Amino acid sequence: MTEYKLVVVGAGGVGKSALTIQLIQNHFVDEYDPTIEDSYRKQVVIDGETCLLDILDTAGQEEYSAMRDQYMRTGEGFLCVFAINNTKSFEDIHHYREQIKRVKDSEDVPMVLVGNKSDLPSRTVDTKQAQDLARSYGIPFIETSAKTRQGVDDAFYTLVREIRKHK
Ligand SMILES: Nc1nc2c(ncn2[C@@H]2O[C@H](COP(=O)(O)OP(=O)(O)O)[C@@H](O)[C@H]2O)c(=O)[nH]1
Ligand SMILES: *S(=O)(=O)c1cccc(S(=O)(=O)Nc2cccnn2)c1
Ligand SMILES: [Mg+2]
Repeated sequence: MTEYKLVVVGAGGVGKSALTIQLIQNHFVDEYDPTIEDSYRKQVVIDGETCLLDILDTAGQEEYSAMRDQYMRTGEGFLCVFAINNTKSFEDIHHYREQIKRVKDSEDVPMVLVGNKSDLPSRTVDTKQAQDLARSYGIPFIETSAKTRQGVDDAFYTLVREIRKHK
């Protein structure tokens, strides 16, 4: 079975841990220490093939650490996550893409833009705004809720399929 190295990046609070745990463990977690960086593992079937997902869930104080840097260099695709109710997190997306672009030294990096917390009504970022950003980056945009599981499989599996095609 093929193995895929996925990295989840984005501002503190957007739901990187909730998304990852929802994928891996099938639970919504609403109190997960924001300072914990961890790797997660799950065997999944994608398009009929058993896959092994290894997923790095990132914490803010690790951003410029050497060990992060090793994960980023070996990571094969990246979820860039913001929260649709937090404009600052959407403003931040360029920063995280720019860091990926630098470490990968590539314009050809599998990536998905993720608008999380789509179950919350107090929206501040339009889908059109995110789809325009995603278009400018050459990447897909996927709406997710780690709470309801909307789009969670789609976001991670879409990233895998990009990696698969890339390889
Ligand atoms: N309503 C809602 N809350 C979420 C969602 N994802 C994360 N959260 C909440 O937002 C807060 C931050 O989540 P967390 O996963 O720690 O964000 P991280 O800092 O990016 O890991 C937590 O209180 C979560 O319960 C979501 O899809 N919907
Ligand atoms: S870490 O402890 O070095 C670690 C833990 C689990 C898996 C892996 S890896 O799959 O070898 N690399 C990797 C890169 C990016 C995202 N996830 N895993 C390393
Ligand atoms: Mg977290």
